Order: sequence, then structure tokens, then C-alpha cells
Amino acid sequence: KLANGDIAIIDFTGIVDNKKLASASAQNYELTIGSNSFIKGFETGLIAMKVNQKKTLALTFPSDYHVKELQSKPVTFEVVLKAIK
Repeated sequence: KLANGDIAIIDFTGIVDNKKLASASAQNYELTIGSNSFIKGFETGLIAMKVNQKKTLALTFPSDYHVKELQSKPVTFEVVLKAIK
């Protein structure tokens, strides 16, 4: 399992309950798990599984988000657990 302190190139598709938007739609996004830049529950959900794994977790959207909308938005994240160190 790829835990913190690693870079997770996760292709996470922001699916809003059946529908798929472009905002939360990220592909091979070289994310850093352990930078505290992503919301709580997101970066982690990817660090708990291995790589090349399809993490279609229905995560919520906290106020911390830069967008007012994703302050309280229960979204469906299709995170393709790809990870680069």
C-alpha cells in the first residue's frame, strides 16, 4: 500500500451522482500524499490502496475547498490509484 510521504498520480474523476463533471475530473495528477494540501479523506483514500487501483469512493466536499459549491458537496470520486514516488 502506498502510504503518506509519497506522490500519488491519481486519475480521479469527479462524478456527481451518476453525472461526471470537469471540475473534480483529474487524470494522472501527480499529487503528493503527505503535503496537507488535499482535503481529509481524499489523499488518504488513495494512500490506503496499492497502485493502478480503481478507487471509486463517494467522498464529500468540505468548506476548505476554494469553491463555494464544494463546501458541502457529496461527490463520487473515481480515483485511479496511480502512484509515482
